[PDB]
Amino acid sequence: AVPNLFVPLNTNPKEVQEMRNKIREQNLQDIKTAGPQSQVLC
Amino acid sequence: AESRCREMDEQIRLMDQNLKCLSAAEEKYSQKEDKYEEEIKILTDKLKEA
Amino acid sequence: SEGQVRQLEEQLRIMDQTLKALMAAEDKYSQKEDKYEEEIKVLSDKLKEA
Amino acid sequence: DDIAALVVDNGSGMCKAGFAGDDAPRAVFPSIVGRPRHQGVMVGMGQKDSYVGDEAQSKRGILTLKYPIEHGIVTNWDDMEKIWHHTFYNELRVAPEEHPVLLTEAPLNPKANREKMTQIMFETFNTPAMYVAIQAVLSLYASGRTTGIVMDSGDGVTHTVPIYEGYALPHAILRLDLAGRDLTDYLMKILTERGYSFTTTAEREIVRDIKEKLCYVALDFEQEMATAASSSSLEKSYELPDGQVITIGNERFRCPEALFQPSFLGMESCGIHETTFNSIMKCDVDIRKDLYANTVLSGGTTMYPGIADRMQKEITALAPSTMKIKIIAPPERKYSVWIGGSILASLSTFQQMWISKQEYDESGPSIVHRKCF
Amino acid sequence: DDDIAALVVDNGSGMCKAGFAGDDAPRAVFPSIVGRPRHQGVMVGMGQKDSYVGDEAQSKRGILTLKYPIEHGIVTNWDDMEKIWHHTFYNELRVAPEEHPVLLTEAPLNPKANREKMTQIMFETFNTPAMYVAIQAVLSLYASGRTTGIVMDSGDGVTHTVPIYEGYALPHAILRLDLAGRDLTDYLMKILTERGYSFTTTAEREIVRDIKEKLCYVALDFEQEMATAASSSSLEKSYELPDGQVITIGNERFRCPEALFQPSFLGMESCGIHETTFNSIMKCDVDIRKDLYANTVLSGGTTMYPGIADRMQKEITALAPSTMKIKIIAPPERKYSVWIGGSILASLSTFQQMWISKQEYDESGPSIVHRKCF
Amino acid sequence: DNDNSSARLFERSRIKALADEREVVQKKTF
Amino acid sequence: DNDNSSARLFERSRIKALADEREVVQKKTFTKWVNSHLARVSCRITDLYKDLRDGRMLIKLLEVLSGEMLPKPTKGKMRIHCLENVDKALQFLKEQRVHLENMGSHDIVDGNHRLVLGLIWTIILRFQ
Ligand SMILES: Nc1ncnc2c1ncn2[C@@H]1O[C@H](COP(=O)(O)OP(=O)(O)O)[C@@H](O)[C@H]1O
Ligand SMILES: Nc1ncnc2c1ncn2[C@@H]1O[C@H](COP(=O)(O)OP(=O)(O)O)[C@@H](O)[C@H]1O
Repeated sequence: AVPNLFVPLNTNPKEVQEMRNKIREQNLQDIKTAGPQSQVLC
Repeated sequence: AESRCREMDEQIRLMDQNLKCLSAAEEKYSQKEDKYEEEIKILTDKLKEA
Repeated sequence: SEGQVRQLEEQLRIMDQTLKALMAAEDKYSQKEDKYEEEIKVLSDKLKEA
Repeated sequence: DDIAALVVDNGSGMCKAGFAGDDAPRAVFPSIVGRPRHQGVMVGMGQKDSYVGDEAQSKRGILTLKYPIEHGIVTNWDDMEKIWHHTFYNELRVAPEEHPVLLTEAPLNPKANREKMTQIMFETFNTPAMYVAIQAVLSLYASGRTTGIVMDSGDGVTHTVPIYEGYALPHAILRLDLAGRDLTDYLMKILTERGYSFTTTAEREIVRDIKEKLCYVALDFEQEMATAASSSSLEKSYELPDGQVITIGNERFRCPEALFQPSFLGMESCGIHETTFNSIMKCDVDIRKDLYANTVLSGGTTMYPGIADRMQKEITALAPSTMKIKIIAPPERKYSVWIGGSILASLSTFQQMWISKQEYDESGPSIVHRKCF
Repeated sequence: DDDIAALVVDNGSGMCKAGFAGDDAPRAVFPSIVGRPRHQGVMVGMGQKDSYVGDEAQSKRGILTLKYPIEHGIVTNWDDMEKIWHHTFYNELRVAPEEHPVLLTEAPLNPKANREKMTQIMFETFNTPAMYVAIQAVLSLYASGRTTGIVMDSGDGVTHTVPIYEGYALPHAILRLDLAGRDLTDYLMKILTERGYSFTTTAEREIVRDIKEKLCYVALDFEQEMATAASSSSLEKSYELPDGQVITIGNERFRCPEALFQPSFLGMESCGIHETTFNSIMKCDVDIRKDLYANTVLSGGTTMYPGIADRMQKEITALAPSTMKIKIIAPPERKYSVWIGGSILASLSTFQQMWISKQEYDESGPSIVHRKCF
Repeated sequence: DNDNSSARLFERSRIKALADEREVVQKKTF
Repeated sequence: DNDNSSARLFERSRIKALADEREVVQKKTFTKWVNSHLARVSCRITDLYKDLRDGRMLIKLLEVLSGEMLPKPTKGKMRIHCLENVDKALQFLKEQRVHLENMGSHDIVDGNHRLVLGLIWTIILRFQ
């Protein structure tokens, strides 16, 4: 239990590789976005 | 407004130089990759030769 | 003075967009080029062994 | 999907904050707290006990600037609470009860720092979930590779950690107390030789601006001494806020050289290149050639022009000659940690790893050592 | 010894001292002030003096504008400094500088051009055969009689602490603070306005300085002393001006030197002398701080006030860990300790090889001193 | 300076644009 | 604790007693030899550790043994003058290629017993 206590096992690296590309897509495309608006504001 | 305009002109023409300064090396390897692959083809032939 | 300030800075933003696009393409083909660069090495090792 | 988490990077120098899944942080501001020191005479102007962050930078003439974080350790917790309140309410304008937060801190730190950070983020802000991560692991997320040794140099502390195939070797982590604040103090010391004297905490920011603008890392130290002694081509001119003009000259490449030779500060420790090489040699034999090819620079202190060539040349000199050394320095390496935080904060498989509020209630603040790292 | 005895010249901000090496006391001590007349000249037939230098300028203060060539340890004006040196060599010591090597003192942290100009002036004009530059706190440690301790020297222009352990100095722990006797003089001159006495011109600065030298002391407890002085008039002194009026100094006796310990009275945010000494000690290594606690040496005239040693010891003991002993060593003749250390330095046979020769100056130029001195 | 110029470009465009857009939306809604 | 207590008792008994007893006899024999050579110049030493602090006795002993003039000691009673005299003696030993390890002027001046005994033994063995 002591070698890999901190992380869950059997996870695909392709998911992380996809997400980094998805984040870089916004930088390339220069997207306008706003932050999440609160429910109490709504 | 005029003093801001001076600075803005400085910035735009500095970046105007910078852009095609970056363009040149990109199209340098665009012509480089041709020999870099055509030599690999001859190298593969010399590989199967042995 | 307001007029040319407003024109110049959006011209600048267009031109920095172009700079970003060309820089991204450069990063593409460089990260391709290094793996191709050691592809040729593996090919040469195969040749020498044979 | 549901509500997005918050990513907050608290380095020793400057604080950064934004929403998870974003490319760049929304709020970037210095981590200072200022209080007035002179008499106040104008009746009716209103009172203000403290100035937090950027607001303290503009009115720094009549304040005594104080840093809450010193050498990566939170010394004054009240000013940290003030900084966090300012970040949450004035910079991002979000209620902290709706969002989980992810925080960053140094590899080797006292246990009480993490315990008090967890207690503060649960007890006062009432966040539903929180997590703590090492900054350099987030740098390796930002780079996007599974294997490499990463060296992060901030304003408080420098640390090197190697990671191979997702496994981090704990005994090879090296920590060095040589950072940007020490270089700023050394620049204040060596600017005395030309006649300029800066003493109060207001002028420390002026010295920091001078260091960020007109300093560079020499490729060869003695040759640059010979060149600067022969000619006056290396001098540059800077303008003070009050209108006086100073001219540095020789001291441009002597301040950042002190990272590579810490004996200028009186420190006995080795340079950053030797620290990285020693941290590589502490690992096993089979992973060393992978660590030579994936050295990553992170943190703002590595934004001197010419740091990469000097580091590559030094490590090439120290390493055996049969292998290749490449140093991977992204241009946006200042915010790399925060970018890594975003990549971590909105993974699908990461959502099971938040420290739940119920778990904190039933375990005390000691739950952060069992989880996190 | 078959060689000509060297001259030791100590050049502080306030007073210049000069004497022969191997002597226990200097020959010439005089204020370093240059005066110029300001009034209309009548009675043709009497003498023409362009400038008044030194002690004579203190005798005719009424008709002169008094200037200090050295302020904050930096030689701002060089012609006045040359006049001071000429009056020292020819009118005070009556010796030719071409026959004697000379020894010079200066503050630890100061511009490099000061050293270069000092060497260039004293070789090219006075034609001295050899010279050397020393740091005043090191000479204070020489004259203390020990080779290990921390020196806090405060002149009329600068304050500095250096630690030295067994002959080795630590350059990263040297601390410099720009709070000295001139700022205390200006603060006393400002706070004398409360009682109604006004001193504005440069001639009254010496009167205020004499008042500070004769009627000031450092209180052990500041708030209790303030309450005592506000309760009654048991702490009051009377000082008479040169024209006849008598002023009552009263409460200001322990408020002028208190700015030494609390610089916030002067508008400066730096720490006091006790915190500066403590911070300099903690900048050193772990093993040697115990020896530095037991060997604290006070130097300079600014530390000549009554009760400065007890107050300094009381302040440091609270800041320091309680488990060991704090000893403040204050020699009674600390005002001339720098010159005494300079005299001992020029008496050693090993020191005779460290002089900057005229041949070396002709070879390297005025840049030799940074290589040769310290 | 080219790395400095690229960092300046990133900080000027990407960091500032999101903050300005969020400020606009928050101001209109408030 | 009991094992450590008995162990350090063994140290402070046997190690300390043997070293201290040896150095006492060794000091007595050394000072007799030094008084034997120093009768020619009519100087003598009562204590080995105390009398060598000033360094004039060492200079005179080297004058006796070498038979040649050394630099004159500086007529100073300060601490630094004592260091100067001891440094002069050690330097005079240094030109004639007599090997010394861990030898310093302050070691002789502050009165280190082993270092003074080692210097005297080196002078005995390598010079005469
Ligand atoms: N462009 C730059 N060039 C050189 N040094 C810099 C630059 N920007 C920041 N620094 C140094 O880095 C420090 C800020 O680093 P930072 O990344 O904020 O550290 P952290 O975020 O860990 O507190 C500053 O004090 C300064 O000394
Ligand atoms: N007896 C005294 N009591 C109190 N202060 C004194 C006394 N004598 C001198 N001072 C102060 O010390 C200053 C002289 O210091 P000094 O040692 O001459 O400095 P330097 O030699 O570096 O110029 C004077 O300006 C005076 O204010």
